[PDB]
Amino acid sequence: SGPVPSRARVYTDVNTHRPREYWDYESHVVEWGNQDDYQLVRKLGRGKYSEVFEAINITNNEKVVVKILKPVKKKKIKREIKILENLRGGPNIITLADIVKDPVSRTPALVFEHVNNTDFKQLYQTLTDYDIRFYMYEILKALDYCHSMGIMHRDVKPHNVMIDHEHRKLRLIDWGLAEFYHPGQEYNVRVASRYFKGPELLVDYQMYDYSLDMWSLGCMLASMIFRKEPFFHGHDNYDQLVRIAKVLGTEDLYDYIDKYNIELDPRFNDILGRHSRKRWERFVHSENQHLVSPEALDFLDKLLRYDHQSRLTAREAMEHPYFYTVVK
Ligand SMILES: NCCCCn1cc(CCn2nc3c(Br)c(Br)c(Br)c(Br)c3n2)nn1
Repeated sequence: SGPVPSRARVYTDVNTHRPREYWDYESHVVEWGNQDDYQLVRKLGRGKYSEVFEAINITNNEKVVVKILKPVKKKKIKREIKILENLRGGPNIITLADIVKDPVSRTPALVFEHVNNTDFKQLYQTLTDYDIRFYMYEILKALDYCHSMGIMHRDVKPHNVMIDHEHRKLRLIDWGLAEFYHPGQEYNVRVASRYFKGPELLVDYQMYDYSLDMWSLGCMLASMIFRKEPFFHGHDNYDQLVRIAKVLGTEDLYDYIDKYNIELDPRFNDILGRHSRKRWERFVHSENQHLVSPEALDFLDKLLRYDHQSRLTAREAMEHPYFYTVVK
């Protein structure tokens, strides 16, 4: 037979009318800067692809963040670089300050604007209902920009969202898994963190689009307004889909895979079972009710849907009554 193809309902042909130089990152030419301008202060942490350091730009005494990449495909590095430069200056998008050669690692090092960030561990215990709506709207501005620029993040999660709660500044970071959207193109389903993987990734559907980020955003919103991080807490990719099925039901899951003619992994036969769709009021209790509103539930409901085409776009989401309270 063969799976039914899909198209993004918005920003479908953005890259089709861009010059090749815009999306052809394999032929991109990296403009190298001087590594001597930066002095490593302290090690912020290590990722699976890089090491992150706090540093100082000794040419202007400004504080910066250095991302020393570990040896990976050259094509992947130029992808992150080209994407960062294309999205440079956009709303709440992290600013790529410079690109330098690290003398030790012998790999590129990405220099970013510094953000006085508080970890989301202590932060999500201090956010009011207003704070949640505000930061959700700030993220949407970032997602809508990169989606309009024809770019697909594929790793939206609290860790990739820097927040300076003092000056109320937000920055969407880590565009190493980001990609250009081309209509009809199959992508790698092995993206994003497990808890934020969309159903399309879990059922191995490759022709996805910008709406993947909207599911991830929905997972974040659900964890924040219900005080349950993460909302969908599976121990693996297979159990992850089951956790989702226990809330959204299995009947809408089959409709989803029948529509796109997707065959489910046969190992789901002994673990999925049958589940009704639950109402969102179920997860509301006296400890989080102050963060919950009818508008919140309706907005969340329109984000968390099996069908990636029936999800709210970033632009649509910004029009939702949930953000009427937000000061603009
Ligand atoms: N392969 C994953 C890369 C990140 C690993 N990592 C970093 C940290 C410390 C927290 N942190 N990371 C920041 C990054 Br990346 C930027 Br850009 C900026 Br600006 C700030 Br502020 C960051 N803070 N733990 N694991």
